[PDB]
Amino acid sequence: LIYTAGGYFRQSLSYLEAYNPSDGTWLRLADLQVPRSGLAGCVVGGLLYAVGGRNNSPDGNTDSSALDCYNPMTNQWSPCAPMSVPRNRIGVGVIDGHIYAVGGSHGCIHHNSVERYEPERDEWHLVAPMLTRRIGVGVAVLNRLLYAVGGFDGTNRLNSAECYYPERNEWRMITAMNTIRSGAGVCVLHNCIYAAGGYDGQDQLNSVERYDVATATWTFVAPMKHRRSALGITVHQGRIYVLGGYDGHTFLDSVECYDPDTDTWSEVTRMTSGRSGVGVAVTMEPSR
Repeated sequence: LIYTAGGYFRQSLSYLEAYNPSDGTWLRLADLQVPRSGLAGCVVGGLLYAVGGRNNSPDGNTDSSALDCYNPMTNQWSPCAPMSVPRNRIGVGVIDGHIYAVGGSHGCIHHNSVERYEPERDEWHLVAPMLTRRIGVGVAVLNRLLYAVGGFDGTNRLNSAECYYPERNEWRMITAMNTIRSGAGVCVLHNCIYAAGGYDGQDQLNSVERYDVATATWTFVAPMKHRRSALGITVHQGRIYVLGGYDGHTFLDSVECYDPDTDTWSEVTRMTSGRSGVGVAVTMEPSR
């Protein structure tokens, strides 16, 4: 199933819901312990992690350093050790069973720092910081290298991208995207990095471009039906899914699906309520 955690609909949401692309159903699961938007989701060892974010609430607002883990076999959340700093609008990626937390904001601080979680020790450790401060950064892993794509440095939105080598502990700039994007959905499909949608400081975007490492080139592909920033994104059975987001007017419930064999997007479902800033990942369905 496609799990979506948290999000924003005028307050940090707690929803954890899972979409069955076969059934069409949305399954409503255990709430996050704390409402959070701007978080990321990922899966390690079959467990779903919710990382960072911010609790926007009618009584206060606080960025989050939390890491929490959801087990589909118990339908229970458990806390993990937190990150060194709160990271709203974070990006994450998984290499070798470790979670890399990238960028994000804490109040006025626009992070370039990066840190790594080891589930088997429940420990975070800082690694080399990015060349660039990036809030709303998109993150993907391809051939065990970590890519940070786009974002917002506090002043400018970014089309730059850079690549982290885990065993050299160093970041190297790569070719920039065609389009400036913060809050894009970035994922890896087949053998390439996709960056979908986002915000360039003027418009929400529906364009989608993909990076080929062999040619070190970004190429524009089939754009989405709906412009959207702060969308969620994941890959399920060889297809990209994009969830919700904000189009400048509305918090969308639209979910679109990219078929790479035909280069086409189609709308496949609606979330139960519109929201932006979700964490999304794919794992084995929960135990009836």
